[PDB]
Amino acid sequence: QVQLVQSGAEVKRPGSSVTVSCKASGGSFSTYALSWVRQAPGRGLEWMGGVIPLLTITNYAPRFQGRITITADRSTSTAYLELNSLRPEDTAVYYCAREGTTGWGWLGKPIGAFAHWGQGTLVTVSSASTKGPSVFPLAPSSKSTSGGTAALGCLVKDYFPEPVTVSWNSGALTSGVHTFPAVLQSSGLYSLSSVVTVPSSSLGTQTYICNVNHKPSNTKVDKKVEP
Amino acid sequence: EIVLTQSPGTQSLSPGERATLSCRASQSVGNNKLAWYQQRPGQAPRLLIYGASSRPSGVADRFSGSGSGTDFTLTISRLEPEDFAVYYCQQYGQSLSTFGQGTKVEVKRTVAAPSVFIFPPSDEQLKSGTASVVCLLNNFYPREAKVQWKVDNALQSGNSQESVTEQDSKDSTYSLSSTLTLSKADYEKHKVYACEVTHQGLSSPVTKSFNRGE
Amino acid sequence: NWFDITNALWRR
Repeated sequence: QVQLVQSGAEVKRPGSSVTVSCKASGGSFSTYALSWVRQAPGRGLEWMGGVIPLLTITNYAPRFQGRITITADRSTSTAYLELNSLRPEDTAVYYCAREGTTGWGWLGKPIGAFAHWGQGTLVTVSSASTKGPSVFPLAPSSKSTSGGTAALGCLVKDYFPEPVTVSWNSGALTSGVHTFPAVLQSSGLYSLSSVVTVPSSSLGTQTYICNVNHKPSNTKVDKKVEP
Repeated sequence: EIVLTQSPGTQSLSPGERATLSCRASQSVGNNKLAWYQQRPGQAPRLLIYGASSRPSGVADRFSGSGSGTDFTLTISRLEPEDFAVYYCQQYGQSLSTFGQGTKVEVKRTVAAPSVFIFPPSDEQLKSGTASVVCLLNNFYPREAKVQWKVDNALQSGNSQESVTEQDSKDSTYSLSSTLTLSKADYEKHKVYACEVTHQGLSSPVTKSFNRGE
Repeated sequence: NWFDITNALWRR
């Protein structure tokens, strides 16, 4: 059973360099091909390159040649990705992936395809500064506009970097909840909104509090949203 | 530089149905080295098929792969709830490995017009010289939906962004959030803020608006 | 093909 564990999220300034590690446990490390695959937010997968530890034979995709370096520490069953001259477009979740083996076990004939993946590492390349979001209410009353249903929410604005988390009434309220993926504004800051639909009749009696947490800036906020 | 084209981008089915996904390579794939991956939102891809038709142990037998040369197919005899996700093909028949752009397999359900809500900017945000206007399209299907912002009957452009949730696991609907951001200065020059929504479940475009200061 | 090397290696 092969498990790959990667290093944590990173925030890099344009032009800098980043190194991501991938620690393997299980099966044989030096005789199987280990590749790195990335994925920009909302985009598809993109193979970047890989290495065969034992032979140290690397293979990099042409568009990353001379900016990328992959190595392997057989003593620690750890593989590394080093990407230099970082650009904002490099922002992505990076994954290491080892090829699988035929049949059961993890020592059979290799198969080339990627059977084992790491949890992924989010790498944000930007010149923005770490910052807690401002949280504004999305107050409910437009004659409700749609049946006996009311919508209310919270606008979590201008934070950096990702992620942020939102819950309502400390997690007591979950039905009808919609937290939207964040959008990257031209300012270089993220913004997203969290809404919940509720019976319009509860607008006068139920308290609605959104709990917003941005770990990167150690920011916790509780905003009461009122009619 | 082999290019893999997966078509269509989206397939609309339901649990119990059969799904067929294609991948076409701009040139023949060496030794039929094509793999298929399933990926769920925020999760790492999972290998389904390799060598075009081989299925590793651990992968449900409902997953099957066929083809050779430049045309490959992924079949799922009968769909289960967790099978609705994005599927990616990959060729490793050359040192330069490449992935297809992915095909989304969503759940097809009855058309459901969205409930539309519009929110003016909060006083608090305004105090800082910025006004965000938010339009919400709740629980709709299909996913195709157009939202246009009109300020005093002037179509807006370049000053808004939108986000869409993943298909709901229970009602199979989508929700969309659109935010229109103006400076408080420009915001105060206009009276009527409107959100015009166009959707297949709506006989005619729906509009939600408010007058600054009400 | 780079992707074939580990096989030749495995057969050794």
